[PDB]
Amino acid sequence: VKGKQIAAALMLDSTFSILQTWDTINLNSFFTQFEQFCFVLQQREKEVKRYLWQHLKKHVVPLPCPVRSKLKTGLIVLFVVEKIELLLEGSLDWLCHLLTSDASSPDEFHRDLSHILGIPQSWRLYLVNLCQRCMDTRTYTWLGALPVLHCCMELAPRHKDAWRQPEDTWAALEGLSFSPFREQMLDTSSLLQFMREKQHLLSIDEPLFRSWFSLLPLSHLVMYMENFIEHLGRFPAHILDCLSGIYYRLPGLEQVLNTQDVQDVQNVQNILEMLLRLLDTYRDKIPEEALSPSYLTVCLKLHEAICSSTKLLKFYELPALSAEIVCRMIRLLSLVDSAGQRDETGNNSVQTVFQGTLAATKRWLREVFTKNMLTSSGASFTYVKEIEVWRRLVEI
Repeated sequence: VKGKQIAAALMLDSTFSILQTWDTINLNSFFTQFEQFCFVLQQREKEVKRYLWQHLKKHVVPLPCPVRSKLKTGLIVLFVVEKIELLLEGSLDWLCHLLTSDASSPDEFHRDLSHILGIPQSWRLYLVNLCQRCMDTRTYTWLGALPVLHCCMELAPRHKDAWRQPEDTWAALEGLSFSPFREQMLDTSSLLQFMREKQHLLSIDEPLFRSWFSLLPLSHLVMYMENFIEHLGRFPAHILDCLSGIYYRLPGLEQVLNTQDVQDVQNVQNILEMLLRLLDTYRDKIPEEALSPSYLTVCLKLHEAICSSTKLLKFYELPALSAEIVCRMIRLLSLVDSAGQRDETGNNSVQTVFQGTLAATKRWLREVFTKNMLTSSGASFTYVKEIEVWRRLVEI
């Protein structure tokens, strides 16, 4: 037993000594020797776990050697752990930091790995397993490990009809158990600050911001959108997807909109106001090809969901803000439907969306205004806010 363990340690030392390079033939040979390794041991586990973690602590402490690319030592370690099915159960922070790529250029981002394509292994399974462990450890380091997931996940775009597809295939988190972990960990300021110094990581991975918006800090989603407002400025195509995320929050909105609490409703209110600001201020720099006759349905559904739970009169600002948001993207999609890209998909998915918006607004108005506007005397208005609500609604 002990002799076998020392032999294993020697083999690990030899692999560490030779994986020094990774160009063309300095990884696959040791991969097919790890295959033999796994083939040997297949013919009181706490001590075994301690010894393997000692091995990891001894072969990763040189990089807290020409092995400098952390994003390859991470893959080697995770393959060793998850292929011999001897799970590492210690500081996931070290390994996750190893997968945290510091790439700053797209070509540099590619060549930083440049070899995950040459290895046709099931890296996706182990990546999903480490994400599951990131649930179970109540940590947030996987954010820096999100790009490497996008390195191995299917690097495929959308069909531009994003509102049809589910959230899992939208956020590039398919298979992984999505959003069971953030329940009652309201101390999300730690992970927010963890993002706050990773605008460099945001500038290298396009779907990374979309995924970060796809996580579920319901009450904390309001500050995130303006935190990296400069990231929105440099990349004026991720604001649209923001609404997509809010679309995927449509049920939860009803939940909070079924509470009618002043602060809980105010969260949705300033969320809508700030989304309006990031839409109107960034109108010119929106890519034309990013626009499609599919976000109009997103706004229609969001507006109809908003004007189906605000069963009061004091919350007349939410339907008005939803109408303003939908109006902003109808006027934005006008520059695509009419100017340049003349199509039959305009005009009609646009008349339908306008009709739906107006019908939802009038239905809300009927559902709030139950009594007459004159209170049996003809002097005062029964609703103190009625004229103000009318003035707000007709001037969108």
